Amino acid sequence: GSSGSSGPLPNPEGLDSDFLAVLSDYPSPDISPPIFRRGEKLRVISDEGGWWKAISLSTGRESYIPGICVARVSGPSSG
Repeated sequence: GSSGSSGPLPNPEGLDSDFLAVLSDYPSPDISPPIFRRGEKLRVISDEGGWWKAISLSTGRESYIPGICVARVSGPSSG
């Protein structure tokens, strides 16, 4: 039972990160299981040319998907 200790949050609590909304679940159900279902929001972890790394704020799965498969989110509407 790891004891450890609770410290400060990782979030930059100042600079917002780039989010990418899954335009279409990927990969396809014919090649592999989709790590980020459509409509799912993901946080931009790293940018590598046309392909970047992101993680789902719902499941917390780290995977690499093509920007085309996702959409650069700007912000909410109802608040």
